[PDB]
Amino acid sequence: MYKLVLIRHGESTWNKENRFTGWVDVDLTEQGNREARQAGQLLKEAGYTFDIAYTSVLKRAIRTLWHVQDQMDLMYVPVVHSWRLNERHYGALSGLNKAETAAKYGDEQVLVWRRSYDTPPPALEPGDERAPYADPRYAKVPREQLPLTECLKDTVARVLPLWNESIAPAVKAGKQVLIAAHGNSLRALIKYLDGISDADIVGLNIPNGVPLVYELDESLTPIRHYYLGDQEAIAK
Repeated sequence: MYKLVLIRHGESTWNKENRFTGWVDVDLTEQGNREARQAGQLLKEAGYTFDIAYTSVLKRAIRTLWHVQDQMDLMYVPVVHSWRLNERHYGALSGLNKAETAAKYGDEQVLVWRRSYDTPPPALEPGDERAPYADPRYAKVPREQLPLTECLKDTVARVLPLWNESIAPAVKAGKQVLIAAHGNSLRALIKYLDGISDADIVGLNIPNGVPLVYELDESLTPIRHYYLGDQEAIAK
């Protein structure tokens, strides 16, 4: 049996401001900081440890990991930062207020932008300042693999190679893995691990700052999964 722990980052500045974020590298709020710190304290209190962590190149996730490492006294473990765990790319929606966007385009339209498994939001223009081509985080990613927008299907396709090439081998090698990432990149892993349908996966919401534990068998198939902490509070 193996355990894999996942954690979604806590509140970001743009979560606070109700702005679509995607690949924009916004930071945590004080609240997001404390949620990270509390996840760490939960893991520590439950006696979890980790040999390695995986995170995105986005500091809201990485800072969340840092807080967890700090609270667990695991600041020395190897950390793999991969663009592959990035939040779903929100295209030209990135930075827009979500309430305002709905007002403008209607709930229906925005539903498709938010939830359509296979149809992405409107893309950035290539020359947009938000585009990823000049960003040192992505200097080594082939230009054609860099998104100007993504649907969850794209996000799944981009996440899974990191699982197959690096995380799965880690887990099989006996390493206790923490993955600190984002709502959609975690949704993508969960979709894969639990065989969730294209149809059902857009329904799964993952709470911020709550460790999500997967027990995996020898074939890396889930036996079960659970959140750590206050079940009643979580459920609410």
